[PDB]
Amino acid sequence: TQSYTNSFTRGVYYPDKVFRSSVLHSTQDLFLPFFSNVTWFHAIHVSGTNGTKRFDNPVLPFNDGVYFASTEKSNIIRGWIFGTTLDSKTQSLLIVNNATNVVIKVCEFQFCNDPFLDVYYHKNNKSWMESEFRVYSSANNCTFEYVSQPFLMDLEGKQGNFKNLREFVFKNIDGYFKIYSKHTPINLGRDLPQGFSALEPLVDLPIGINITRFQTLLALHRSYLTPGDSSSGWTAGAAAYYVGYLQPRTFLLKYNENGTITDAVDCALDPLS
Amino acid sequence: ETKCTLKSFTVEKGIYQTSNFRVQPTESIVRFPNITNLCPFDEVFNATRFASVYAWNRKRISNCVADYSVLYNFAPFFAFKCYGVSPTKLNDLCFTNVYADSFVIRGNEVSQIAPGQTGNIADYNYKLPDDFTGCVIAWNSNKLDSKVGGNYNYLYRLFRKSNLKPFERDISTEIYQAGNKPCNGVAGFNCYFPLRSYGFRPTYGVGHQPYRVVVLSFELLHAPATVCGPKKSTNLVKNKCVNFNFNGLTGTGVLTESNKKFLPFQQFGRDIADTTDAVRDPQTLEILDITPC
Amino acid sequence: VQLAQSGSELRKPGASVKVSCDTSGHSFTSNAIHWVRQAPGQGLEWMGWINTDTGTPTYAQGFTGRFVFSLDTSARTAYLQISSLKADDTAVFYCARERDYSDYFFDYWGQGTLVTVSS
Amino acid sequence: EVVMTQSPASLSVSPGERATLSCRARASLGISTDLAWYQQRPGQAPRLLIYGASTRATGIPARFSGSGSGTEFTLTISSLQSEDSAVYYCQQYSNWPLTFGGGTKVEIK
Repeated sequence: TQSYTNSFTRGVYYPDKVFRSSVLHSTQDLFLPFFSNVTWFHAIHVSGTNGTKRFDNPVLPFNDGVYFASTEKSNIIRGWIFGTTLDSKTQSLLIVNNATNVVIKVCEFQFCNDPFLDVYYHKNNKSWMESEFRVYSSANNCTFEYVSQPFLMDLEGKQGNFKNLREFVFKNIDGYFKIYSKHTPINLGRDLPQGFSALEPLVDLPIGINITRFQTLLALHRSYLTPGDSSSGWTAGAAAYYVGYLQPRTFLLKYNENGTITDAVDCALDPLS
Repeated sequence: ETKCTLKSFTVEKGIYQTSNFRVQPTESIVRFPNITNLCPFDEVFNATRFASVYAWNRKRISNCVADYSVLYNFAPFFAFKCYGVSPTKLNDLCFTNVYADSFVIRGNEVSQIAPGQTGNIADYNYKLPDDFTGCVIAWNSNKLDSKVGGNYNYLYRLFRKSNLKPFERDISTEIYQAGNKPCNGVAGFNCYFPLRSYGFRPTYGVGHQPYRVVVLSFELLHAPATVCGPKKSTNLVKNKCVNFNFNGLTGTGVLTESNKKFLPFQQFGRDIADTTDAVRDPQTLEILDITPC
Repeated sequence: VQLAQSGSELRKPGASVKVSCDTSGHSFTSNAIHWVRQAPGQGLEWMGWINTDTGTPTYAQGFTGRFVFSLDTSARTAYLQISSLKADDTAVFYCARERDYSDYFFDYWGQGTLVTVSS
Repeated sequence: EVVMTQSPASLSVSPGERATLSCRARASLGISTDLAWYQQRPGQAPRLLIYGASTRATGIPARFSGSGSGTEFTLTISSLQSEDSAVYYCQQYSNWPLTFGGGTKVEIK
């Protein structure tokens, strides 16, 4: 299941940790171009008595930073895997989130077979699901760990129509890893709401390596919201799994009198712009 | 002054613009970077049990703030030998990593603990590189590490294949082959057990009494700092013209207060002319307000 | 386990109290004998010890100056002396002895001595 | 120094049920299972029950069983009886500011 949709005005973060107020600043950094198309990748694996082969985690190149967004309940998407070959002949990252912790390490991981699934895949009657683990098969010489407070958190919403859309953007230059996160409320009817929101720096990590590969670790132990179709080319669907690529563009932000960013303009989209 | 700025002894009537009028500052205040967690040095300096000289620990200590002024009372050391840095300036130095190790030896081989030495302990037990930097700390521990009847809690190897590499520990257990007869194991003639045991006793004088030595290893690599010094100097000023030694401003103003609702993770203010107008306060986290004379 | 100490005593405030501990009943492979003070309604507070066969006392942060550690001529029994008694300084004193050398767990303990500072 | 913490301050459960006494010490680098457990009946002196990690002293009943390593330690006593109504203390002999815990008062219903 694949589909395409526009990314109007999302994917902007605070450039630097310096404060400004009521000024028009111009910067130059990797950014998501305005009014670009983002591909949706969906997962279909439910029911125990009946089912079909999942193959629901496509692997993406991760060429010079990506933009991530997804709408879920609390923990459906977990962790991210990087590397270049994801085999025993190369190093690979193992960013994994836990109940109240985050585990990040780099090592010579040999095999990553499958997330452990009971094949029950039925949350409509019994929805007790946890403790899958066993992603990687073996380790090697490595003494790097980042056991820390978990990054993504669930925001409580009542009376319906109160869901949070996550936004993570990943940067890897000069041997360092950068993560910007921000939780955007109000996801009533629009899959990609129009408006403006800004991401904030969260963590830095000196990894290095020449990462050119990206894997997703969606927990298929008990999933939901699984429509399906033969959509291909340029159509619309439902995936709750958004991917966008960054380009080195030039922006111009309108800082408010409160110090926050309200408006922005892409310097290479429109001759008016 | 008017004559001096015109280079003449006669000035016709009129109005002239002499030099500038400026209020000179006074006093001075200093700060330290935003690191608060203190280093737990009491485990290494004071431990109830010590491993053997061959079982010396190679532990890693970092991610804290080291207070070297408090360890003077933690042990009766008097030597405090240092090689690549002055003993007095170990506080205002920032280091990415701190090395700590401790083991028990005999007193006669304490002076041998130094770069460029060879022999009983400098080749079979403990070796250090030629470009070592840091400090060496040692003290007497006879009254708490010796037994009158005999103390066999510490073992030392004396037969080895060769001189082991520096910064490494050899914990092999085998019977050294010191003869043509095959030293399969156990014991026997020409097959000696290298793990001879200490016999620390109060009868021993200087040289044979059990002592304790600790050495701290640093390296001034171009890596980001993790552990640094403290020190406070002046607390704060509210309405005066004072100099600054802050966490990246080094300004000079009459900084009183900032009542703006500043964003949490934003410290340095700017304006339309790219001028710093705000300072993160290391203690109360209260943003200040740069203002010139 | 059941070492013998002195009996209960009553002392006027500001005076000195004599406390003893019988230890020669068994054989101990230790050079240290310890003393423990318990508050009437609170938890334990470690006080210190004296080096057996050496006579070197070891005091704590708040148990020095007025607390006196001493030994006997035969270096078998331990004694505890407290001076400048106050009304709130009343407590029950215990005598403890460890089992093994370089092992600092109090395997053997005294019977206990209670003193009262009142009128 | 180390201010040794013991929680909860007091427990009173029905006899015959295991009671876990949390004994956590503020040791940054750990204690390496250098823990000792003492039970103090009112009146007589405290009596040592467990020395080291889990092993008990000679003559100590098997009911008093403890565990722990580094920072987190827990003591469990099986089949509490009326003679076990006392105050339990734990000590860490790692460095040499020898100090004990706050003391947990165990009461028999």
